[PDB]
Amino acid sequence: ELPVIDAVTTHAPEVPPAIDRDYPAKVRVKMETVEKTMKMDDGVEYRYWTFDGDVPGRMIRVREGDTVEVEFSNNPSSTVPHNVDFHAATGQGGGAAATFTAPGRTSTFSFKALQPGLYIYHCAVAPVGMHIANGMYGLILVEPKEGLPKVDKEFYIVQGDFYTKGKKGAQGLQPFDMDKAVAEQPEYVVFNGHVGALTGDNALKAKAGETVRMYVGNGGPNLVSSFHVIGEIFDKVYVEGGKLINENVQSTIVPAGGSAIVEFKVDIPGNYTLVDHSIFRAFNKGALGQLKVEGAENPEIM
Amino acid sequence: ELPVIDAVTTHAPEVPPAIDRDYPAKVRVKMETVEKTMKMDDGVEYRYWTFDGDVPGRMIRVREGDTVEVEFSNNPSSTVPHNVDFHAATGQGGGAAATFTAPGRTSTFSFKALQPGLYIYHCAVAPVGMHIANGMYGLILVEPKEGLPKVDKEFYIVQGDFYTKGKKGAQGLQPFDMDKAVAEQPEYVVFNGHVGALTGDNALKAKAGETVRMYVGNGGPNLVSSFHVIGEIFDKVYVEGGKLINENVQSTIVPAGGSAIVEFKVDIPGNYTLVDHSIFRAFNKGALGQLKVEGAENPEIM
Amino acid sequence: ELPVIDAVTTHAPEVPPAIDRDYPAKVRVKMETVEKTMKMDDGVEYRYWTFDGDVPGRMIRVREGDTVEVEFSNNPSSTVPHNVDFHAATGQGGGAAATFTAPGRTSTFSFKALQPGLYIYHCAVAPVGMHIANGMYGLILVEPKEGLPKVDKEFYIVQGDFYTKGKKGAQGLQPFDMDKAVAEQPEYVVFNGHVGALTGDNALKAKAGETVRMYVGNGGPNLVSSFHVIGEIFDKVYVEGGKLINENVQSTIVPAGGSAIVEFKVDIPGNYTLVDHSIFRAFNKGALGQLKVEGAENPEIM
Ligand SMILES: [Cu+2]
Ligand SMILES: [Cu+2]
Ligand SMILES: [Cu+2]
Ligand SMILES: [Cu+2]
Ligand SMILES: [Cu+2]
Ligand SMILES: [Cu+2]
Repeated sequence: ELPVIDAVTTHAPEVPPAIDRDYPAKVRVKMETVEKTMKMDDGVEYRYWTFDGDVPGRMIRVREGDTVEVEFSNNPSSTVPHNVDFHAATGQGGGAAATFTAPGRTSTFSFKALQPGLYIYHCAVAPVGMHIANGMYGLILVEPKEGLPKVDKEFYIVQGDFYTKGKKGAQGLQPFDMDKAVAEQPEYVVFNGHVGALTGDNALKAKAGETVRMYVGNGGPNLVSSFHVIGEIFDKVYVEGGKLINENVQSTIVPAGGSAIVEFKVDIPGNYTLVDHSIFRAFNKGALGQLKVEGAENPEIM
Repeated sequence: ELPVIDAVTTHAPEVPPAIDRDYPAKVRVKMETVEKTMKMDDGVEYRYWTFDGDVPGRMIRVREGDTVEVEFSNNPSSTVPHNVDFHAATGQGGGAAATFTAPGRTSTFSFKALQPGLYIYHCAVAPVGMHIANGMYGLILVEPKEGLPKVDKEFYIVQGDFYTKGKKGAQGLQPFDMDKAVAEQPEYVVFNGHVGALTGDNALKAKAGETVRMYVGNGGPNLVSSFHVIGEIFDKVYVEGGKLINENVQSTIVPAGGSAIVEFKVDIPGNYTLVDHSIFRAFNKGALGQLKVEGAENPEIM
Repeated sequence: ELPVIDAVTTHAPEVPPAIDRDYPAKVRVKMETVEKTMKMDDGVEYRYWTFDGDVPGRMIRVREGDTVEVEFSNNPSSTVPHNVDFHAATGQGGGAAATFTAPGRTSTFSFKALQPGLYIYHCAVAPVGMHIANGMYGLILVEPKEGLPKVDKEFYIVQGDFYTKGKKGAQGLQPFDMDKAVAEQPEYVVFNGHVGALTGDNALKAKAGETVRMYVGNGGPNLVSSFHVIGEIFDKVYVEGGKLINENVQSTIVPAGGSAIVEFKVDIPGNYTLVDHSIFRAFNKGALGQLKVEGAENPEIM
């Protein structure tokens, strides 16, 4: 009946420890859905619907072949039901039916992680687009039996497009705007739920010489990302999050509800900024993050 | 001088029989273009321009090296000329020049299927975007000499974006809207020409344990699909319809005027819904289909 | 120390000579940024911001391991600063910081081309989107140590979306429109800076039987291209400009700020038109180019 393991799920930029076991296990994951008002941008508030308090949800890391047992709780203060659809799960709605949880209630269910990959998980309660648009999406990494190559640093990044009634910058609590959502005209396109979530004081950090791996998800609802890191090149790209590996790519497409894994070695100090290369989203809508690399200067490289 | 064979072209969800011959042949295909009003959605009618009566056109299945002889007929009642551009054909407009057919006339021409792959074919009469937008696109599968691996079930799925004058839901006969087409703002995004074409009573059917292959095309005119099947994972993906094969992909990009071949084994009963994961298209514009899988329950999977 | 070779850069359709050396070198490149008014379309003028007088900039061709020394000059008549971010360069802004050049000034800096590939380079002065949108982008091809396979013809093609205040066709000098840029609603989508740049008398030329390679870039700012050549099929596609090679692809995605290398043999005479298969961009917004192939007819093909 498999060894029991309490999963270590991480809040985002952080990734759980690499899997140091070579046998299947039942991994217990606890998830709670809570609705809360937070800052989208300076002076701009939004009513986010979250998985564990923020956007994206906590990253789950398991091994191919594991049984994932989820204890799904919908906070008592929630105003609507919530559930979870794991793209990593095979079967009815990816777990949506089994995890339909009204406020103040807890659901439990398990699924076997049959295939390795970087999968998006999100709420699938009607209206599906609204539950996703309000921030209910995260990533679950299903490692191959053999595991992934060691890397110096790992980051959890999820892009998403938000639809605000007021336009970008309008002060105050901004409601979700269904019409802009349907027309695919977001006001904010950000990494990890807020403008600046991965910038300024919250910038990611690495040291010169380190090999960096970024687990990049795209919660959508609607946009497709042309992911790029200014100042660097992708040594490796797990195309669309699958087994296929591309090399020397400057910018990759991350499908809606899809992902990608990028790896690059940062050999020289400086500030590298992650962006959706559909450029105006980055410099006008918030799809901008920073990777600060400390260390010492090599004039030969630049 | 090559044996002559009358091809079997199927209406959509269905795929023609796998090629059971290991020698080149001249495959005779008969195509007719007919304009007709049909139901886009409940109470919503649209004037479709079709290849053989519906959207998409009939799927053609040939073998690499075959000579495809097309007898192209434009129905007497058509109001405009029609032709066909096969992405599988090498040469002037992919056959567009040779197949320019006025109403009540018949054209004939042949081309050699030089390269294996899943190719889109569509009308290319000016204005090209309008002819495509009204539904004139289908898929031609060109099998490799050695043929494709046996599979239990095969489905013909083609996504397309439609531009209606009224907004989604507006009752009555809705005219094509050029302005929305140019701005890439469709009202309907559907699989196989109509909302629900592959859902409800028209849902695709398979049995638990069967390996399923879906020939997925994207007629456009403008959108790019983040194809995904809720509840399942792609075991194999012929990237962009070519020779390259990816594995364990949750969601793939299907280029405009492009395709993809996805294969997955359905091991547990239930309802799986195909969607464009640019989510609002699926739950708000119609890009939603269903694969009903009967059989017996495996709790170990979920 | 390394040898010093002056680089041979080319204006677009043309590609520099293949690298005929098997040792590292310091390649001197001279670039000048000049702002000038040119014809976007018949009767339509636009104030382009360019790298060396046109869009795209001159193509640079170097070898993996080379040190690229850039003498960057901002023409005295320019009204704003300009710099360059090479996606091929590893380090601070891809050279943006070191190349920030006010009008009438010259900057110099060097970087080591560590990785092979087809890279986009563009201006990164605030506001970044505007500098890119006005035409400041080009390609730098970094050949692998071993070099790329010989081909009969090579073409330099870069797609880009332009945001005009007036709508497509509006006569006169059309100003950049920030609002359309942010909403990702371009008026013109073209290959090589202007409508018709690669068509009519400016059509690309090849002879029947020749193997053709196209270095395709996508300067954006915002669109993603579903690159396709009507009448032909891609024998090889360097996926997203990386090492990975796909085959028998009808249409590939070229990411914003990304690229692709496509190779195909043109075996039969005729006119082949390159397009963004998000069709309305091609036939309504200008994303249309032509490849005129000379030679002699083969009815066995079509
Ligand atoms: Cu929810
Ligand atoms: Cu860039
Ligand atoms: Cu999903
Ligand atoms: Cu037509
Ligand atoms: Cu086409
Ligand atoms: Cu500039």
